[PDB]
Amino acid sequence: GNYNYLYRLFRKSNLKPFERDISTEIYQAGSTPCNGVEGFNCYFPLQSYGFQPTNGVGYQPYRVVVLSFELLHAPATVCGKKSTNLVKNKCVNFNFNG
Amino acid sequence: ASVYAWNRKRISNCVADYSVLYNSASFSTFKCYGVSPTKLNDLCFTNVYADSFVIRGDEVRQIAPGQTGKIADYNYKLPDDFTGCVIAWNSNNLDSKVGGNYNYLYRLFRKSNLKPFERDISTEIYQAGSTPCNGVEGFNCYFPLQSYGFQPTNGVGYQPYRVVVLSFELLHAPATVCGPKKSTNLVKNKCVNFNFNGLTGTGVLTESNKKFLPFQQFGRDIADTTDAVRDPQTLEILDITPCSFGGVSVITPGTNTSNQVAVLYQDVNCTEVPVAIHADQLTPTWRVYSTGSNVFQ
Amino acid sequence: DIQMTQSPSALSASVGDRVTISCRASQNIDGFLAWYQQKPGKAPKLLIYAASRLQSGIPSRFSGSGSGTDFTLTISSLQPEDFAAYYCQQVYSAPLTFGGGTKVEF
Amino acid sequence: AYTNSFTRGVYYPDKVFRSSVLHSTQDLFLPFFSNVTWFHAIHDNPVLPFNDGVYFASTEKSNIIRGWIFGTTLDSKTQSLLIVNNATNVVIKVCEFQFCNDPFLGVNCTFEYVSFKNLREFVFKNIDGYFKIYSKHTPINLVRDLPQGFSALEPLVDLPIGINITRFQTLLALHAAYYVGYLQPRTFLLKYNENGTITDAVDCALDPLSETKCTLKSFTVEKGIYQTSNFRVQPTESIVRFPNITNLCPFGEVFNATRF
Amino acid sequence: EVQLVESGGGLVQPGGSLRLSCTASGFTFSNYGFHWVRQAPGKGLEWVTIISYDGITKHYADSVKDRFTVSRDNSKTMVYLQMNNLKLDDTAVYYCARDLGTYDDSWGQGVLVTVS
Amino acid sequence: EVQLVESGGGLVQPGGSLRLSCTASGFTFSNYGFHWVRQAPGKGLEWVTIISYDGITKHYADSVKDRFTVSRDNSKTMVYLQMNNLKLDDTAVYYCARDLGTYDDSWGQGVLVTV
Repeated sequence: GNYNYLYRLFRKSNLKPFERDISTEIYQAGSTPCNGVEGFNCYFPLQSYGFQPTNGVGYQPYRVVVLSFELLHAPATVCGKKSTNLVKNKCVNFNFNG
Repeated sequence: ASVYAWNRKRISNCVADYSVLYNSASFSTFKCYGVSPTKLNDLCFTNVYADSFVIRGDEVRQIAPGQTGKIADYNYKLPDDFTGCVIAWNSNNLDSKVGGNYNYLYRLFRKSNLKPFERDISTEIYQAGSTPCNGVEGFNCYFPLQSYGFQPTNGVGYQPYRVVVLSFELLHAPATVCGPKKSTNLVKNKCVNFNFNGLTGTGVLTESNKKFLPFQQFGRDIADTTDAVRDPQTLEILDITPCSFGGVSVITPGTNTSNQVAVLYQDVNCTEVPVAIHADQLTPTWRVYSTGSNVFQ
Repeated sequence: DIQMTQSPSALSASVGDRVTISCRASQNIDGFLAWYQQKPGKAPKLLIYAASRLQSGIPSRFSGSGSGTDFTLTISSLQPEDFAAYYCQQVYSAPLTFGGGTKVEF
Repeated sequence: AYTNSFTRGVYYPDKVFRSSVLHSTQDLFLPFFSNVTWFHAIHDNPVLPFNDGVYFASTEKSNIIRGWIFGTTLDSKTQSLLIVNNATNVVIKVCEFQFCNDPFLGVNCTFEYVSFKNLREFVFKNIDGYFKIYSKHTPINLVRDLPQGFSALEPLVDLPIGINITRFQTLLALHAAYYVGYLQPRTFLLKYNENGTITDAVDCALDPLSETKCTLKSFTVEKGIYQTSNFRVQPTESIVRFPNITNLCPFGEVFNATRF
Repeated sequence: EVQLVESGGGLVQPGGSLRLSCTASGFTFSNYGFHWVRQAPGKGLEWVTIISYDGITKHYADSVKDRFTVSRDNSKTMVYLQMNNLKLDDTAVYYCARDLGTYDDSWGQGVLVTVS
Repeated sequence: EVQLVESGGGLVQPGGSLRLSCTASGFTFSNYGFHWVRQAPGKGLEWVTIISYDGITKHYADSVKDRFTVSRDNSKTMVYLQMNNLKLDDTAVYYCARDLGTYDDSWGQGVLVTV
């Protein structure tokens, strides 16, 4: 098993979009307060994935990259087409910053 | 029951108090898969199955969806898909005695891995060798079930643990198994958001002269919305009246003539006008005045 | 091993009176104790198993309490059948020495 | 033996309370003047199709009829709903039992529930696996047949049985005739008094005047001409026309080809 | 129901060999482990020996160790407490109890053993 | 970065009990599983045993099993390999190994064990 990859088993409320919680505070599932130490119905929030070579495809690790794209009237620096000479006084199709 | 012959009890036609299980102490692990571990207690399920067995702590970590272990393979199998809560509590005090306890036993050897939610109670000798066992102990042949050894001195890792697995199934069925609500208290003559037996509306609740038939629960309006309701705890009819609403009209002479304005709230008494949720207090913001002395009904 | 003793020197109370008995271990036995009640010329009867949870076929009046070394049994109301010797043993050690015991009496 | 429904056996469709209003509802309902089958048990308990909705009308001086059995097979092969009324308690259990062709009584259950001078009317409908029973008890002075009067059946209990019921039988103790009418989906205009009790109904499909009453939404209809519905001729037969070729397409050659 | 009966207890000379019998009825004898207990007159109970369900592993009380032995036969459904080098102190009523200190615990009627 | 220092290897008579303590430093010891690799003189490398990060699951080679027992202490940060009924063929320079075959791979200087 590889312990490096972790996921948050217990959180008090659902996370807001694009919000990251790194807190390691014990979860008070039980009526009795945890008091910062393990107790009955008190658990560490993060549980390690069990990652093994022989593990099934559903349980295999997957590397995920999420790309966020912004569509605005701003300078739009991240363009990624080839520019052509400006043509003026005649009707033409044009692409300016997408 | 022993892990290999795990016992399944069907729970149906009742209200399930999961919160009592949460409150109960000594529960070493309370892991819910698919279902939310808390706040989804109310959610209704067609049937609930409780699977009961006694296993070692290492076996307790083994019994989870998509986990490979001897206890998983040859005794109790958990499918990845099912939504359920696995509950384990330490049983050292009652499941152990001097000289070991033979009461709980597990299957060392099985011909094939068990399918999910399937129990095998076969005691036939395992034919590891090519030569047949023939129903008697032989070379390369061993009894399928090996008794657990449970002792009070025995360490926590090897200590007996009592595990109940709750399985929740949803189907095209009534879903009688459910979770009740606190039910709060009745509020009358105040605008409120009210849920009566799953019927939701926003309105003032007042005493109702009209008497329903005993089976009848709610009144009828043209929109099919409720014009009256019967409280479930006490069988008293409650009239539903909408919270005060109206248009806001600004009576203004032309801006060149003056910037002074008057405001006519529609179909409202002037008592409700101070609670108009104006953003600022004592300043003429959004509304010309709310406490002004020039008030005419 | 863990030597079991009984706290009350004497035990006499009338029928219908709540009575209390105590059993403390020499070393920490956790929850490993069983309460017993033995009538004269009769087999001992295990009132409580694990010392906190009532045994089947035992009247509701008998109760199990205490945790660790300390252990106590409380009877809500006495009866003629109730009067007998009582004993406590610890299963946490392979060598076993029972509790001395006291004779609840009318 | 057959009898007419005599505008009896209508039930309250929902738990909604309505006052001084006429409400049109479409649901399974007993059509007016339906030729209800008459079964005699004097001096006859066949298995009868549930047909989704059943109306049971029993006239008994000595309350001989006790209960009914509801099941798809009813032969103990699959779970069969059972209602038995004995003394002051009614027992409802889904567990399978074997039953006689004619029940005679001397004068595995995932669901368990416990609760001619008089006419007993019962409506049974299974929708989304909910066994709904509507019961009205009305005193009757006519031994011969049903009264030609209006009574609205009130819901007794809703059961979460969740099992299909193709056919139903009836169990009665033998030392009281019963009338069975199959419900058909129908649009009914229902009259509600101020108290909320249904007083009268109109079956829209029964006659043209009833269609007019339903369209107007008023029991009283003024003089005039009213457009009620559109007449449609119904197709007598289904004609299928296809090429006469009996050749079979070589799908197998494509699918079972050794090398693609 | 679980019934336990004891036999083989009688007056014996000091240093004599006396063997007890623990009857088992109404339960699977082989599955359940068995224990032996004795109560001296006007004294608390004293545990003497234990035997495993299969009989492979045995433990003895320190006072009675190397002089008191225990054996059992699964076919005969009886546990036998052999007693040797008996003493006046050893005199007690021997109660054979199965699954001691648990919910499963049952107590035998017992047979009086006297050493005089 | 990651430093592994092995302590406990010395000359032993056949049938003796020898314990090798691999000492970690510079990382969280509990997080990473540990491996033992022996290098018999003039022979290729031979993996001995793997303990898991939790330590409940221990695997061993067929020859290694029933003669060699592996253990770890999280507080002391040390992995203890215990060898019993030692033979002349056991003689090798054992090396502590962490997360073999992965990006987290570490290596130990090693101690010569002679039987």
